[PDB]
Amino acid sequence: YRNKVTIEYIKLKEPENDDYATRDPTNYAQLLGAISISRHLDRTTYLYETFKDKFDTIHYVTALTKLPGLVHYRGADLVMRDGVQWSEGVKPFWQKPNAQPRKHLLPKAQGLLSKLEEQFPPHLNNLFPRQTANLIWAYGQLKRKQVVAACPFLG
Amino acid sequence: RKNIVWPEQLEEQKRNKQYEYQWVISNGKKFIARRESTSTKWEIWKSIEKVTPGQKP
Amino acid sequence: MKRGMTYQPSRKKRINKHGMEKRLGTEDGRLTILRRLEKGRWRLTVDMFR
Amino acid sequence: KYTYKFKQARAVPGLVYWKPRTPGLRHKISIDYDFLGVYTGAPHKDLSAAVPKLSGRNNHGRITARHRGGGMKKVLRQVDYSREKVDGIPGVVERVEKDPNRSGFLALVKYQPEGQLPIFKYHLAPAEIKAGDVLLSGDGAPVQAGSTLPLRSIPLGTPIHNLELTPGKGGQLARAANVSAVIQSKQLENAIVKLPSGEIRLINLDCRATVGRVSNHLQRMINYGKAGERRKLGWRPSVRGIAKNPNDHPHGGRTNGGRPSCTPWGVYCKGQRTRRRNNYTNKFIITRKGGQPIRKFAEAKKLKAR
RNA sequence: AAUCGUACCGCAAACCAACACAGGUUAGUUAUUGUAAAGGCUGUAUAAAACCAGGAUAAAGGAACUCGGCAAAAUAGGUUAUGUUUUCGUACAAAACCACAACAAAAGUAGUGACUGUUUACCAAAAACACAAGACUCUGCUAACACUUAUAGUGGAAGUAUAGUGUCUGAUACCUGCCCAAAGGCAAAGCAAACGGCAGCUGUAACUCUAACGGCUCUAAGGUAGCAAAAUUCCAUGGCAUUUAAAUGAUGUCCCGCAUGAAUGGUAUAACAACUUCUUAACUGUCUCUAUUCUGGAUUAGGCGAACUUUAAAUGCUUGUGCAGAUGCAGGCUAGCUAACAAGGGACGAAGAGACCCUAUGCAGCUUUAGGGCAGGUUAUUAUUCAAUAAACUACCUUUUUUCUGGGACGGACGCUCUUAUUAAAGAAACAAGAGUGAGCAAUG
RNA sequence: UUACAGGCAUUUAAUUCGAAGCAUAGCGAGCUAACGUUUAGCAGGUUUGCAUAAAUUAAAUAUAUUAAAAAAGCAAGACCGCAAAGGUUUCUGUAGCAAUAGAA
Ligand SMILES: [K+]
Ligand SMILES: [K+]
Ligand SMILES: [K+]
Ligand SMILES: [K+]
Ligand SMILES: [K+]
Ligand SMILES: [K+]
Ligand SMILES: [K+]
Ligand SMILES: [Mg+2]
Ligand SMILES: [Mg+2]
Ligand SMILES: [Mg+2]
Ligand SMILES: [Mg+2]
Ligand SMILES: [Mg+2]
Ligand SMILES: [Mg+2]
Ligand SMILES: [Mg+2]
Ligand SMILES: [Mg+2]
Ligand SMILES: [Mg+2]
Ligand SMILES: [Mg+2]
Ligand SMILES: [Mg+2]
Ligand SMILES: [Mg+2]
Ligand SMILES: [Mg+2]
Ligand SMILES: [Mg+2]
Ligand SMILES: [Mg+2]
Ligand SMILES: [Mg+2]
Ligand SMILES: [Mg+2]
Ligand SMILES: [Mg+2]
Repeated sequence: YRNKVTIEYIKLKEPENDDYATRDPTNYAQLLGAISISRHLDRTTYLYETFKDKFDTIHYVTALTKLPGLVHYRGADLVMRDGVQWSEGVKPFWQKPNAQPRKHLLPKAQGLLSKLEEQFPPHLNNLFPRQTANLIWAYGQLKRKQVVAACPFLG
Repeated sequence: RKNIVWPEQLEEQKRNKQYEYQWVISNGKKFIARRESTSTKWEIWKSIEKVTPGQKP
Repeated sequence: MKRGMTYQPSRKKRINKHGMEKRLGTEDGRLTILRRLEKGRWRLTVDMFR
Repeated sequence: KYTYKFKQARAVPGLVYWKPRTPGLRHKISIDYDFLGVYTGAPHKDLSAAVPKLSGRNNHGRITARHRGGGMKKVLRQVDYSREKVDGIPGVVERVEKDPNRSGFLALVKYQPEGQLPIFKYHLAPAEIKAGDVLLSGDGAPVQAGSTLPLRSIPLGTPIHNLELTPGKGGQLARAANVSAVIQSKQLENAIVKLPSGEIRLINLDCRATVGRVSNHLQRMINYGKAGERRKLGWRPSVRGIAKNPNDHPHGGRTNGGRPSCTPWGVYCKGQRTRRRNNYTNKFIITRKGGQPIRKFAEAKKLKAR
């Protein structure tokens, strides 16, 4: 063995928690996880169109509560802080007064929400105080942003 | 050859075939149309003169 | 022997080998369609007519 | 070994000696099925199926078994190697038929269970069974040719065939024309059996076998007189390795046999072993073909390493 | 009972070949004794050159032609008493006899393969491959082996040692000898119908010659039978016989044969062959030696209308000269002008940046006991209830394989000193010549 | 020393044009090679080994049998040969009718 050999073993580290980004959910729990951790409206719309019939009360509530976070403000209405990172109660930017949402996101959010509101009414009697509180909070956020004008189920 | 279908298997499958039945009218004469559960094509099978509704012919 | 007769027309062969239904059945065929849409060719497949 | 004196004599009955009228008939020797009473027509409709020829191509479409294809239409027969279904019911032989897919003869047997319709089955024909004979299986059957019994009820010296390795899967061992196996001794839960190849093996006593031999004693006297005779059976010609070019075979070069004989993939073919040394089935083989003890084969390269 | 096809071309000027292309293109039907129903199609104007192509006839001779009976011609067909050879089925010779008009083409000898078959589309159809058949080896069934990332799946085979995988020989008849040392491979410490090998010197019988018969050396073993101037022979056209008026030819035979030889088989063999060799019969324009003629082209006239090529041209001979063979330079000659029909000496004539040879920062494929690697299988060791490591065998990946040289190869050479010729300052080359050296000494300082 | 103009050098497709080739990804078996399923074709003649019937036809008619193309078949990698599939030899053609054809 004229040419001596050295062997190294390299382990490929991976994230501990799975981000449901590409795979299709195939179970009750998987569908909930994909909806909760959705990153874009196109992903949430895709999930609803494909797995529309495999929805329950919890799935509808989760989709509504996460929609406000998927609507982003204009980059021209945000100012970035110097070196600040996301933390508990601290964001890397501060908002100018009366910030406006992105031009191309309003029609998507309005269309997606209309479909959700259509199929929700049958589930109104199976809600808990936690679910009711989250729905009220989500709609208030959806009104501050130019997505809705009133909450049909407020009464 | 790991895939062979013998005549006994052919007859068992034929006897375990399901159909969807529909009554139609043609020129004033009633016919029965059927569709195999695994296919999307309909066909006219027989007339009411040769078939007794309510049984398993 | 005389050469130059490598083409023996057959309508059924032409549709099955290069048809639109065939191009849409595989991932590589779908990419070929996109490439032709990007270049902007007026006819996409030999199978197309109005 | 074929010799031209054998064909000139024209002695053995049951063979067709074709007169040398043409170059393709001079050395041709066949079997006369009519003189033997063997049916050579179409198989039973309810026990046969027509299938396409594969020509040695797998589901990927590539050639995996060389020198096949181009024969006549293929029809397959369903043969019941395990007669456990009809244990108690006696059967009557209707015909003895020829099958081009095997070297033995098949027998058509009709059963008449009480309170049911007749049942037809195919069985591997024993050596001395003709039409009209009665075949029986299961407990309470005589030790005669054509009877199927478990190894616990068979004498030591009686030849047997169609032996089952597993208790109920079916006979697999002895099937070829004019072959048989013998039982040497029976232990607590196994019997020592000598196979047609000369191998001594352990077989569970609950397996079944058929008394007698296989039913074709003229297999080795056949001579195909033409190349086209085996083409009709579905065999294609093959080319010698030293006749090819270097990129095709290890023997391709202009010189003949520059290196020791080997397969197309470079493996020595004049004595190199191919069975796995650590095969799990070594626990059931006592002596291999030729008299080699199992331990000698199992531990041969381990001593050289040491 | 709805829906789609129905025109026209379809052996063709409409389809595949860039074309109105002498090429390619499937099936179904029809008249006709020596003939032939229906239907379908149609060519610028002439002729009394050479020459070319495709036919016809020919005095006397009949292979004298030629590398070679190439091409052409030829009673070609049927039935035979008798003889020969056979693998007993065949095949061949044969005086003679028999034919309405049409159709018509040998036998023997040797070499090689048994045979019918298959092959380099576009220069090779064969003695090359395949083949029935013989032998060797592996495989106990979740078989060996192959495809695949395989943990799948599939072929083998739904077959089971009288079966399946791989290898070399190649119908059939008679045969098939010795060696497993060294270096490898495989295996049960053995294996050659696995890959391979199978000597030399010297003395001797009446006169001579030869050596039946001795002596010595060495090796794992020392080539046995058979055959042999070969499809194998350098001397060579070997010696003898037959064949011719004449024999580098053919057949037979003699034979340690540069370098024959027994399953990379040895010696024979009826039949078969658009294979190679020689001979016989007959026939003939192949030839002595050519002549005449028919059809078409050329050639003449009208119409239509290409291509290779072109530095510029108003473009003689001869000797001399010269990058060493001159239309163009020097001497000696050459004086009506432009073309047509015809021939093919020169313009180192045209076509394709020489293939041969040598030279590259060369490229590619193939081979191996040239270097390195392990990444599939097998094998070995170890560990958990389809794994990890590798100086092994198979498969695969990647890299290396100087220059000088009276062309390259082959051979020889490459460091460092002394001497010879090119005079008596130094220096100075060639695969010029004649000699040394890769140290020694504890004293030889 | 800094700036500017010039000459030369280094690095980056770096004066222009030109290989045989190497690597990665896709499109091809309507030509051809082997194979699968279905379908169709091969005039007219010749030689040879076998084959008998719901009860073959006649005579014998018992016994013993006999005669007859009395067979609407199988077998041959069989023979001479029209179609067809080939490409042995010669000649013509050689940017040709044709990037492989024509006649025998
Ligand atoms: K072979
Ligand atoms: K070789
Ligand atoms: K033939
Ligand atoms: K060999
Ligand atoms: K030939
Ligand atoms: K000239
Ligand atoms: K020279
Ligand atoms: Mg070759
Ligand atoms: Mg004459
Ligand atoms: Mg002469
Ligand atoms: Mg031959
Ligand atoms: Mg032939
Ligand atoms: Mg050729
Ligand atoms: Mg030939
Ligand atoms: Mg040729
Ligand atoms: Mg032989
Ligand atoms: Mg030899
Ligand atoms: Mg030979
Ligand atoms: Mg003219
Ligand atoms: Mg001159
Ligand atoms: Mg001059
Ligand atoms: Mg050049
Ligand atoms: Mg050199
Ligand atoms: Mg024939
Ligand atoms: Mg050919």
